[PDB]
Amino acid sequence: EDEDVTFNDISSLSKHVDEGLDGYRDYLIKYSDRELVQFFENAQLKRQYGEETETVKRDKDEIEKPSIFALLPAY
Amino acid sequence: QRNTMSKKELEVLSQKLRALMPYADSVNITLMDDVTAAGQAEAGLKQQALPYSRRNHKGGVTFVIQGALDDVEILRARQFVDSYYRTWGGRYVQFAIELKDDWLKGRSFQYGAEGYIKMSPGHWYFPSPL
Repeated sequence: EDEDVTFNDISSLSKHVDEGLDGYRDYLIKYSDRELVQFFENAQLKRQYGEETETVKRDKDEIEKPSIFALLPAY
Repeated sequence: QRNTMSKKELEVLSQKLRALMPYADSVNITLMDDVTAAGQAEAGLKQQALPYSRRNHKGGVTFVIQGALDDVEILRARQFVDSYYRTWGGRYVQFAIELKDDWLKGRSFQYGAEGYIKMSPGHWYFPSPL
């Protein structure tokens, strides 16, 4: 409800909206189980023909990356 | 090169050795060349095709053999070194043999004078010049 800032551009608006959902995104990520979340993320992207092996295991502050559309089923 | 003695001193040395060895009638002292020793060492490693590095010191030469050697290489090296040691002993030339894994475990890195190691995408280490 704060009209305290008005937006120069697409990215400024988009980020302002995005940062608002994080109170919900936290709650979903607290209780889902990350291995599913990542599995779905990699699946909606067509990447590397949808599933491929990983030689190396490397965790990339994946907590802030994950889309809500990935989080919901896992929860 | 590394010994400075007179003939008299050498004779005295001879006689004292003869006193330590009551079964020997005399001890013959022979002067050998350091350059010869070092050269035969390096020639043997080339002849065996082993990869190596050489380091020089005021009183010694060190050959460092390190990495992921194959079992044939390890066999050859063990045989050669064992032969050399029995001829020249271990005082002047030393052979350092080290099996070890590939450097930095298969991380990627920037190896200049300002190098660094990637831990993961998004993560830099900057530990030392590489």
